[PDB]
Amino acid sequence: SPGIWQLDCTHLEGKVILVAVHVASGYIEAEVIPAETGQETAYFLLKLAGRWPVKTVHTDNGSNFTSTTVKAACWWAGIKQEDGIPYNPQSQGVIESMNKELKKIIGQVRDQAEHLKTAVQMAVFIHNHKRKGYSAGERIVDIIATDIQ
Amino acid sequence: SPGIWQLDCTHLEGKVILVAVHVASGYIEAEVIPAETGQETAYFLLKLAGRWPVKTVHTDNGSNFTSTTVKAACWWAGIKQEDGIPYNPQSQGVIESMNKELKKIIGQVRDQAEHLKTAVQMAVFIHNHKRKGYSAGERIVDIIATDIQ
Amino acid sequence: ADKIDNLD
Amino acid sequence: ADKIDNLD
Ligand SMILES: [Cl-]
Ligand SMILES: [Cl-]
Repeated sequence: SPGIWQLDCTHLEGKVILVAVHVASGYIEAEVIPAETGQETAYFLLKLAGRWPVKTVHTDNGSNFTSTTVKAACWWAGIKQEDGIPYNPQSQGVIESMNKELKKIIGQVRDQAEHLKTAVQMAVFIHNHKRKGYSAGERIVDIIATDIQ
Repeated sequence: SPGIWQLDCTHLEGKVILVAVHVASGYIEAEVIPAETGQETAYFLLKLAGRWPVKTVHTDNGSNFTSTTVKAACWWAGIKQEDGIPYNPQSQGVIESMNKELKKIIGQVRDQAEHLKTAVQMAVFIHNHKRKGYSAGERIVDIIATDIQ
Repeated sequence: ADKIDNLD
Repeated sequence: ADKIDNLD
């Protein structure tokens, strides 16, 4: 559980926002890319695994599960690459609700930023610092520190 | 001190690698940019602050301390922007030794990657997971969780 | 441009 | 290209 993440890809403004969610806390990282390719997804996972202890990634779709570039990055970074089948149907709804929340936030900041990527990083910051009370950024640190100890 | 980070900019292959170091743990995040501008530094600080609880950033040089774009991101993200004067001269040497270590790592991986940005993210991963024993990625989580508690 | 990422 | 980031 401390090491499980879920990938999620959503679209805005003709661009793709790729998100990684730490399942147990709801903390996220995200980036904007022109399109969702195995190379872009692989680089994002290499970034994420250098920053947090990523044990398992549930991929967002079957193309990123199949991609040998993605599997190569998961081999390099020591990540178990898994599918994203919602055996718990609660997963589908959690992800959809998170994408709607992020787009809501992006719309609330959108006019402070010329480029979408700035608005998306503002939305990551607001999401991770939101107290719901602890924030997702507090929960992820607590969860992982508890595992380490 | 859980919230204090230091910016650092070093050069390789005619490109610039911008680094943020969490001073109490030595954990780092980094990116490759074509040049070190206040807009690139501001975006990097917005990313960092959405991912960790960044209270203070010691800027890498006077141009980033002066830059109103960097001050604007530090206002947005709630970061105290400070200078990077090494009142403790030990700081100077720690940064220099860190840049020499990262470049060493980057050389060791460089032929596994077509692009420099991949090699730099491999080096961030190796630096943060290295046990010196705990790793920097463990130290940062421990330090911040202890602060939250 | 009056934006955080483009103050112009 | 036989690289992680370009398997070609
Ligand atoms: Cl796409
Ligand atoms: Cl430069």
